Amino acid sequence: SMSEEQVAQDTEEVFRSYVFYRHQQEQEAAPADPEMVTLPLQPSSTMGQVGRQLAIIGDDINRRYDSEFQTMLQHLQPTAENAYEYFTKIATSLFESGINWGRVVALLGFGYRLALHVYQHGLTGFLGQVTRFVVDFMLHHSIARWIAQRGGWVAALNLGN
Amino acid sequence: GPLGSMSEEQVAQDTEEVFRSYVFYRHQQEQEAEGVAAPADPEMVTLPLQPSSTMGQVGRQLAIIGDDINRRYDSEFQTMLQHLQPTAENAYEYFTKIATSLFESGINWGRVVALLGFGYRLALHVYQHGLTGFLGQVTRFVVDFMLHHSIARWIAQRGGWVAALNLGN
Amino acid sequence: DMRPEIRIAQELRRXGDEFNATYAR
Amino acid sequence: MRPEIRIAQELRRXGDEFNATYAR
Ligand SMILES: [Mg+2]
Ligand SMILES: [Mg+2]
Ligand SMILES: [Mg+2]
Ligand SMILES: [Mg+2]
Ligand SMILES: [Mg+2]
Ligand SMILES: [Mg+2]
Repeated sequence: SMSEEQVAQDTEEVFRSYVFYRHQQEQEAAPADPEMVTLPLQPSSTMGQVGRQLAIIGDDINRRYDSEFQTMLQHLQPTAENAYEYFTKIATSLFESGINWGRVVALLGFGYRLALHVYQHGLTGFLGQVTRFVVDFMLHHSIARWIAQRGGWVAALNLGN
Repeated sequence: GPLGSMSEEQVAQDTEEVFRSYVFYRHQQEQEAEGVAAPADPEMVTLPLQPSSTMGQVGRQLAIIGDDINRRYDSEFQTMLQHLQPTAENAYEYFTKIATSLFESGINWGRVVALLGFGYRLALHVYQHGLTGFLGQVTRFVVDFMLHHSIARWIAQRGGWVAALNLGN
Repeated sequence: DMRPEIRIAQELRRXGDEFNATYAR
Repeated sequence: MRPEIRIAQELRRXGDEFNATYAR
């Protein structure tokens, strides 16, 4: 009883909280991104908790990848014109050898890092565009279906250890 | 370049940018001094925008030239929205029904702008009733409806949103 | 009266057609 | 390799580490 369109709507809400809590973590480990510091979130919800929890439990792993992803984004030099094209290529390659919850979370992580990188280089007002990259890639390339088949994003609250 | 070649996905990405500036500059012009109006929506007052661009100008210009018309509809839309009682649960369904009915007799530039106006009013209404963090959801409603109901193609076939900069008196 | 979702669409179309008459050349 | 290829590789590596750690 979980549609792919419902999963897509939930993905927007999950990603907003993911971005907020991930940035809050990074800034307590570089100048803050005020678009993330003040990002409006829906009132406390299960989907908001999904985003927060996935940012928190991935914190140690994400920190170990900081230098690698920040450097590769500097090499990639994404712009407003080509960001979606690169995002699609990268996300396609991420899931071509399989889908699992960790790789789903990695796509959220890349969305966060891409959004932060372009902001740091002067591209304001783009967080909605990147959120759309994440939501639409998952919806249009059957990742939303993969999530729905597991009961939707709420299933991610069982990730832990 | 020639008319007909622009993709619907290009129009969809542009629609998100147009709608943000439409929302920002519409909300800005509607504010009043001395506390005589409803409280501002801080999500709109501080909405981040891309660096000054043609798509940003489209959103701003459509808000500005529609100001007089929009204000004449304020009281009636406030009444109709209170009656509709949109929530986080039903906003998608209601948006789709309303937008479908809007375009049932055809597409024209004025009705496209009316859809932007409805997105603005729906987003403001739910915020005023306590639904924070929902402006991106409404933006997705607008973008996705246009993409799936021929509006994005209609705009693309006319050269994209830049064609709206010829709207005026 | 009619359901609010119906009335809203009617008034959006009315408004849209006023805008079109005024600004679309 | 091109930066986008290396990014995808490291996302797979990161994701599979996350999965091994947190997917029961
Ligand atoms: Mg641009
Ligand atoms: Mg202007
Ligand atoms: Mg609600
Ligand atoms: Mg909800
Ligand atoms: Mg027309
Ligand atoms: Mg366009």
